[PDB]
Amino acid sequence: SQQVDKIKASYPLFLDQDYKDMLAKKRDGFEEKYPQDKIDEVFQWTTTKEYQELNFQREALTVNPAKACQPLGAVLCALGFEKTMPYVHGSQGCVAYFRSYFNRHFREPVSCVSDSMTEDAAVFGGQQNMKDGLQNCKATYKPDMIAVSTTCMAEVIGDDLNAFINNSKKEGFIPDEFPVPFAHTPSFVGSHVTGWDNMFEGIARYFTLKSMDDKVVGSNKKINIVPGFETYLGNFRVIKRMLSEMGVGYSLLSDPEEVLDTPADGQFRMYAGGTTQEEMKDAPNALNTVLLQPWHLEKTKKFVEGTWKHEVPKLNIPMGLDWTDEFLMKVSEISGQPIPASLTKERGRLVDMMTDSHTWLHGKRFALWGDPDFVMGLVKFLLELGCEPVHILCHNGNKRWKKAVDAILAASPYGKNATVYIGKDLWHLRSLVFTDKPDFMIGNSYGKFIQRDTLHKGKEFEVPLIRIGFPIFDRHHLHRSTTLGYEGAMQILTTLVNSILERLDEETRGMQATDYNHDLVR
Amino acid sequence: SQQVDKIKASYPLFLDQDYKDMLAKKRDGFEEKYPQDKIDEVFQWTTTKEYQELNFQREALTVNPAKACQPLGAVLCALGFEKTMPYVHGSQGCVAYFRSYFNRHFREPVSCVSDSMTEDAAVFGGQQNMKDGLQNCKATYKPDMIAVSTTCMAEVIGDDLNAFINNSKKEGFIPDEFPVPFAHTPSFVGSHVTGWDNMFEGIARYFTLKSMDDKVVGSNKKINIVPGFETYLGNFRVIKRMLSEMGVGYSLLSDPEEVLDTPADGQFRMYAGGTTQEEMKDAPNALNTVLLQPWHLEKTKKFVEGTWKHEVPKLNIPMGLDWTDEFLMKVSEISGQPIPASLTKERGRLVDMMTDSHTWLHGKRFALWGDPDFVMGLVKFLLELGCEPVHILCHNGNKRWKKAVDAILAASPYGKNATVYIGKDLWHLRSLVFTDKPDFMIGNSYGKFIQRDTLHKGKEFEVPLIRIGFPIFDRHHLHRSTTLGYEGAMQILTTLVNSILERLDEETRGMQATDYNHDLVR
Amino acid sequence: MSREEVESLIQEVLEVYPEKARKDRNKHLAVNDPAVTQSKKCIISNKKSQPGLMTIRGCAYAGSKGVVWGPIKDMIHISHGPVGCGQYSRAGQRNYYIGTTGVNAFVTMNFTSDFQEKDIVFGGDKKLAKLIDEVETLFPLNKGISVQSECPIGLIGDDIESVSKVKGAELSKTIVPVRCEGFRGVSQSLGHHIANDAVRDWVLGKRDEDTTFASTPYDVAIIGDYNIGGDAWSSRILLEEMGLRCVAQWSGDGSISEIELTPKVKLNLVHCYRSMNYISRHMEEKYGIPWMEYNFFGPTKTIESLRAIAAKFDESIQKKCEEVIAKYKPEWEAVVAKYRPRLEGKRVMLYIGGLRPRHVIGAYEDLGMEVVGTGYEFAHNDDYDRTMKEMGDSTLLYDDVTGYEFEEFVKRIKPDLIGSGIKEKFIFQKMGIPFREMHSWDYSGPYHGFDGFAIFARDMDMTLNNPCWKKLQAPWE
Amino acid sequence: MSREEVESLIQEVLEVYPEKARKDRNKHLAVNDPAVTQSKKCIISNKKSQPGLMTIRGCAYAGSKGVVWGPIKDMIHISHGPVGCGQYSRAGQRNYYIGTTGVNAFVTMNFTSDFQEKDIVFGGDKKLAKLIDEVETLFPLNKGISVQSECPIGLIGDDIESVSKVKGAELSKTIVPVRCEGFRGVSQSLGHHIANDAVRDWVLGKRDEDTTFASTPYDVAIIGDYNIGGDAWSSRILLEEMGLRCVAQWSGDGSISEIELTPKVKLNLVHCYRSMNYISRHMEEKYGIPWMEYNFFGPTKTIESLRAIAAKFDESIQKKCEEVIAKYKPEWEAVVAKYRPRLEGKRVMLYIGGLRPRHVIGAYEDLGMEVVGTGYEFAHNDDYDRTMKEMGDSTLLYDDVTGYEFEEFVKRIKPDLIGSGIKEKFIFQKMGIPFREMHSWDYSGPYHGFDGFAIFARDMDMTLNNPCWKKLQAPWE
Ligand code: ICS
Ligand code: ICS
Ligand SMILES: [Fe+3]
Ligand SMILES: [Fe+3]
Ligand SMILES: [Mg+2]
Repeated sequence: SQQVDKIKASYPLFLDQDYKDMLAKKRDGFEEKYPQDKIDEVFQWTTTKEYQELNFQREALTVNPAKACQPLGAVLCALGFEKTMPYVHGSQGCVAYFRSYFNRHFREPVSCVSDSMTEDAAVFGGQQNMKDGLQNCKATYKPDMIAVSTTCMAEVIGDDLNAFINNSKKEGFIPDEFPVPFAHTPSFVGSHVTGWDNMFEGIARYFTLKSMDDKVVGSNKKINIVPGFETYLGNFRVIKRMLSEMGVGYSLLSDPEEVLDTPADGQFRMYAGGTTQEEMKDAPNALNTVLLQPWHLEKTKKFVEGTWKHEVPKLNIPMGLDWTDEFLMKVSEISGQPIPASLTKERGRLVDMMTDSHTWLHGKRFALWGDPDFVMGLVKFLLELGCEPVHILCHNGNKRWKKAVDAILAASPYGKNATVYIGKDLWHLRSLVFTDKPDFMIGNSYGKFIQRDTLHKGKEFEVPLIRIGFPIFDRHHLHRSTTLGYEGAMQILTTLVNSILERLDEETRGMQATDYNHDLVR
Repeated sequence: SQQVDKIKASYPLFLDQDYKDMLAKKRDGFEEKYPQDKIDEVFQWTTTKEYQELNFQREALTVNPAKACQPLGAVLCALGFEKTMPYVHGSQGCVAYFRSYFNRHFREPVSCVSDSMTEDAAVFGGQQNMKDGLQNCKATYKPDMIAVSTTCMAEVIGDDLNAFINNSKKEGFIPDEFPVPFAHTPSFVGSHVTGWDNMFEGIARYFTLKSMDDKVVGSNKKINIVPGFETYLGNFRVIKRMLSEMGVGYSLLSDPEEVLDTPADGQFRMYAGGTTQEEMKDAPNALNTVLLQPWHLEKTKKFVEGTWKHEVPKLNIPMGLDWTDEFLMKVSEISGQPIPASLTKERGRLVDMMTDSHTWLHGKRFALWGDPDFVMGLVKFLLELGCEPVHILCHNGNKRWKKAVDAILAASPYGKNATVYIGKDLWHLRSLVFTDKPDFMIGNSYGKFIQRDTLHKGKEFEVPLIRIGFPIFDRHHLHRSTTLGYEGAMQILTTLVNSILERLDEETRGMQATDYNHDLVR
Repeated sequence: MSREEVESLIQEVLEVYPEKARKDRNKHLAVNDPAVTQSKKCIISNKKSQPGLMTIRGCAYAGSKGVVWGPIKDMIHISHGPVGCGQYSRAGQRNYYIGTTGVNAFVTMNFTSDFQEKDIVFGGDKKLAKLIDEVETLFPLNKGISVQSECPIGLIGDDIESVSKVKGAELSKTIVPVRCEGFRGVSQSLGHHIANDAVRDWVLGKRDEDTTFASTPYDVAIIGDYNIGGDAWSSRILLEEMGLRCVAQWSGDGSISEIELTPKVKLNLVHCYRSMNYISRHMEEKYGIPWMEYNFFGPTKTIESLRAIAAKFDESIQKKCEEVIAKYKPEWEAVVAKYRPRLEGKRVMLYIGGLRPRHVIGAYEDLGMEVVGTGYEFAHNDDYDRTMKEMGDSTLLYDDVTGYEFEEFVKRIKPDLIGSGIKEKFIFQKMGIPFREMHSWDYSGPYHGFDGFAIFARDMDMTLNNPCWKKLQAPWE
Repeated sequence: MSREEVESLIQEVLEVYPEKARKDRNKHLAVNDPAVTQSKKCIISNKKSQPGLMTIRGCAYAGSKGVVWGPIKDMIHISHGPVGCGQYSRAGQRNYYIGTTGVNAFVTMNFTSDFQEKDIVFGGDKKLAKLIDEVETLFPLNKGISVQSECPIGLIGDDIESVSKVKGAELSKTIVPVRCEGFRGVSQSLGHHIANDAVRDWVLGKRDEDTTFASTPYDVAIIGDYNIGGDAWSSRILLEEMGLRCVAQWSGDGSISEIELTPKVKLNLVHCYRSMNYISRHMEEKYGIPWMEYNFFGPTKTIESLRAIAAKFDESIQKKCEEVIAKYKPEWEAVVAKYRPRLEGKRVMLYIGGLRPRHVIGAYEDLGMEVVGTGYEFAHNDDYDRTMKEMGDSTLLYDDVTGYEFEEFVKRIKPDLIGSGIKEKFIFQKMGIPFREMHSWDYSGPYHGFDGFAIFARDMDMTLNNPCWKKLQAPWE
């Protein structure tokens, strides 16, 4: 039933007694459900150290991963180039999923095509799909560049992308000068960040490998900036803002911030902004190339050093105070531009906020996950704030990365209770937040199910989620935020301290029970 | 007791059994407390319509006001001028409170002096306090200007500020050329916003009343901006940013953005930034003057129109979509500068966010309070979002203002269930959120006690507080936020939709009870 | 728009294509005509997508794992292959269920074999066997396992049917191998069929000779309702108020025991024909169980369905049917009285998957609205047959529409509202056209039944009449 | 710093002042000397503040409403005058209490008469009488009312004492008129005294002829603990573990009945001497109740206090005293072992109100720290007498310090930690000097007792050793 002036959606409609009675009858009549006492027993068991040890003995089963597959990252990379259509050679189901995954995080259109290979291609390969696909795409969507990656079906059958694209041009399906950079992006290797690296290196190769003879390092007086897999609009924007503040000439290579934030003005804009083809062609002439997320830009690094002959600086992601400092100092060294007063003041405003909020942050314990560079930057900043990052999970991390984070932790008294996990998933993390309970989780929207699980054990066991990372699907417009630079550090600090104070207010809101500590001033 | 490795502060220390038993013994032994059943009965009564009717019959008692007194606003106004010391003639206890109030909101030093009038001055007045006070202040703190307001003791006994300052100069306590603008700011008239108006008009008079002969409207080709009582740093910054984006020459008259946000770099800076004396002396030469918060700048308007001969445009506070549009169009008209592509795109990005979030915002019901201009701008934007602002409270509002807001409400279908209250307080508002329950409150930190009260009735009756306004004391760094322009509208929208989604996640977090609607994607 | 205008629009839009794609896409675009009731005389469907044109379709894995198997709440479904497929589809579909997630129910979790290159080189059957043992250890209350194959499984020659047989025997466990690799078929549709056949071959016959379940003459099953936002619950309540006993729901909020009890029912009630007509025909052939199509979108269709269903039983059910209709009459009449005046005359274009592009038309018409164009990602010609009857004369019909086509049709027709998916939503909002998601219900619903009609109406109104749509043009432009 | 350096620092700082202020401030600054024990031979205090110099002091209303009356939880306290005073002071002080706020307790609320100009012209006595009626209607479980006068009340000649007598008799209600107008006195201090006399004159004698109270030999009152963050509770628990019965707490978590029962106790235990010595002397004069000063900051002082208090009773209490000391010994020893190594040798400067500037010194020394400067906003010479004994030889002492003075002293002395108020906090953080709020405890605490020492130690360590203090200088400067 409904009352027309107060219509109920699923919540709370299905809490009405008739719906409750119906659901009880469905269960008892036909579901052959385990008894509630047994469900409770197994639930309790899943919160124990005994269960944790079995859970961490897994070798074959993955549960609730914290990574995605390569072509997702190739698509995001390709989107950062002017009038460029991401194009994934292989099965079309993948492309529906890539688009919808990004649709939900950015709340924006996400343009990407497939060439719709089907079962028959296992006999004869996907060459004809590539020929017709490139021609159809260029004619229909009028890109100026098509950036080609692969799905796993095309990788298993072994399609030679290079030959297929060359043959598409030779046979007249597209003009030979039309740019079609490509990268093999097998989903069974690495993760979505590897696909970004592979795609970027392929685009870099396409525009520079065969034209190096006339290049001179430093002749265009600019610094190249490679952002890597990046899903906060504020991070592209803050890097450009800081470099412009310093008067530093730069080229941001892969810049989707315009096409992921077009206005709603009556027109749909399939393309907007982006790195130009000329910026990629001219990039070897930069003074140097800075990699903002070096732990997933290894192939790009080898090409930029081996072919462009740039001496890529040893910089961490510019997150937190020390590593934003180091980024600005290195950019100043390379460019010859001084750090301007405006950025020095911004730094001291971040330090001011740290002194103002340090008493609520001190000793707070966190579980956190994400991609390697993001996680290590968050760990570093938490240590700078006097916080304890006790459970650090990077499903797509590697042993060298783990060693580097362990060294960062060992250098700080705030790292003494911290453990770094690689190759583990959010079902592993669920155990850890039961057996060694932290104050908060910092992670993406998949963390909400862990918070739900912990509350079921009891209010005193609940671990609230703080949403920082990718994907964030159950809040709106957090993709506009910043995590890099002083600005991003200010945003993270503010989110952390106010999450602490929100939770404290909740715990002290009880009239005549806990509200003795429900202070107006904090 | 304490365990050294997990020390407990008051919460949760006093929940230990021995403290609980001790507090029970204190109550039963010596407090002669009303029985809990009687406490419950009276509490329930305070939630009823019967109580509400008695509550709204109050004529003499005020409970939990939503305003402060004039000199608080005079101090904030004075802080916006270069190397200016706010100086309050009268009792020193007032200045301790003004400074602590702003300290807690901005988490910054707040410099202000008193001339420490005491009981003896009630016989003979405060002339000598002014003489020594001005000399002591100039010598010790080396301001370039001292801006004088009053506490209520000095108003009641009738000290003539003008004569006292003139006599201080005549007798050599401060140099005759040293600027000492002043304003009478009686706390028993109006509120803190009236004090801002009074102080500003006094400073404007000081620098221009006797030098009008050589002024020519429009000759400096700039627009003056008067911000009024403003406690978000982002609001000064967004106005300056948008005008610079348009290439519009401007003078912001009272600009405390710098002195309320100095860096922590090892130096305390008593003064920073601010409107210059030359800017005030030259302001009559502007094309016009724009008042950002006209409902508390009425005295300033009369002086700017009557003496400077500017034709102050009839503009609402630039909050929400329509009124930001109108502000930019009027500035474009006055200045001759077109609205640039950057601001047109920013507008369409706000519209995009509205389209993205409209399904969670539609029909949501709000109680809200604050100062008159802030409240009406919040109401307007809520209507633009398809929200219902059902209880609108402005303790320091007036009849003409209420008429204007009622007309705004009548023009929208989303205003049909809204009532505007003037002269009522937060104990009045408490009744309204019990008897005609909204979904959320939008207000300052004093609203937390209303949320506490509503939760005590039951979880289903709880009205969560969304903190927008002044003062905000129980969260950190929200004073850095923005509420004006498209940027401020984006921030408000994001806060509102995500408050809705946080509350829905809370209500659907119950394992096997309500988590059928605990969706990953919203 | 007149037939002549629509035909001209079709040809104008097709001018952009290369010849081969032009000739193909012309076959998938049509104008409804009452004199042509056989869809195979006017539109082609269920064919390959043309490369590079930005189809909106998914794959067979989405059809099998997404709708048929994944919602079954007390089984664990393995996304078998690399990490992508299971992650992109994790909890994206709102197949509502009652359970204790991670303990006795598992729908919103993502179980995967996370293939690495070593698994491509050596095969994944050993990994799959080890994975099953780990599932049994860590999730002891699971009541069965399914293996949802992703693209690499069949391409490298793995034998998941052998693993499923051997491990199922070892553990006395129902383990269902599903060969739903995305390279199979052309869309989600073949995934439905493959998944139906897997139900048939591995689960449905389990209780064929078991007589311990006490049946009644009023036992039915809900076939093809995936309980989006509770849709199946808002249908079940009506069927049981009418005196029927819903023994099973396939697959929203479903359980493996419900599936196994379904051959005991007297009538199969098919909502989504496209995805479960296969198993319905099988159950009629093997068990003699009749099936019928019904429609619970809007009061007109819901009333028609209840009456048609009740007519299959006896006077006692028909009596309760009219009592249900009388109970809810004032409720939907009040919804119409409030919202139809606010929506009357407004024109809708739809594009969805395999059912809803025709099934929701009656609900729009119950609010005075008109569907002027519709189409499907992956419907077959028997779907288009049913569609031509529901849609008006001279309306536009599109099969496997391209992004370009959909945008250009919308620019010309200028609908007041568009109902489609997440990949379409933000395009049309930027054009200033109100949009409602008609897969996820835009995180609202249910839309089925009388209680769902109220939510549907509120939702079309909140979006179509929203103040934001008057604000897209800057006042200075 | 040597005595000579400190004396030179004082003279250098005062060179900025005009002659009159220079001569005055010189009298309020001194260097501690063991050979001079009489504060009246070395420092002046409790005098008017010099105009324009940015004193940190408040007013008599803050002393009366803020500490003496406002914390009494089951009375309603009216801030009588214009809207400012009550609003700036609403819930700024953390006087913790147990109750149902708005129903039977009212501490964090702001009741005011919100004077307008009409009330200045005609007087507010008629408004006050009507206000009292409205309070009684809307808050029927209040157990008494106080009227906290703001500046205008006395200046316009209102007679709040008459209103209180008449309305109190009419309503059979305790209504307490307090003439704590901010123009009276020179600071918060006179507000204490006025407020103490109001307790005496209007509340304390109510039960003078009541013999129904069941007294014991171990009955005490805690006098002058305003329960900041629970300070009084963490003191009370120890006194009652020692076998004593705390009949009353003035005024944190206090109640009007506790006040009225206090003349029945055997001993008044005075923590804040400054604010409550007045009523303690009255109670000894009138009721014969002895009083003693004690100190519950840090283990050394807490142990000394417990022993001194126990020595006033009998052997059974003295035995329990040593049992309490033995119980908590391992707890505070573990705090010292953890935190004293992390703080030893560090130098602290304090500036607070009327008690804590000397009262917390022992707790700092229990962590190996040294208080190198201290001072008070509003202490009297008897406070400074007690301070010279607690402070070290040659340390700096400042009365009613100006903002300029405090800043310049800190620049020279370069303390490792400063403990002061909210108006000082953010100045010194910007200078890179760790700061702890020693009024509000920086939203932490309790700091009293053994349980409070653990929190105090944790807090000094978290701030003094925080990583943020190493980062104030940009590496490129
Ligand atoms: S199953 Fe089909 S696409 Fe019949 S694969 Fe798809 S939950 Fe659609 S039009 Mo998403 S044939 Fe169900 C469907 Fe319809 S996922 Fe849902 S909405 S009624
Ligand atoms: S009462 Fe006094 S100023 Fe003794 S007015 Fe002040 S809660 Fe201070 S040094 Mo704020 S004489 Fe209490 C005091 Fe001390 S408010 Fe608190 S901390 S022990
Ligand atoms: Fe968007
Ligand atoms: Fe600060
Ligand atoms: Mg909601």
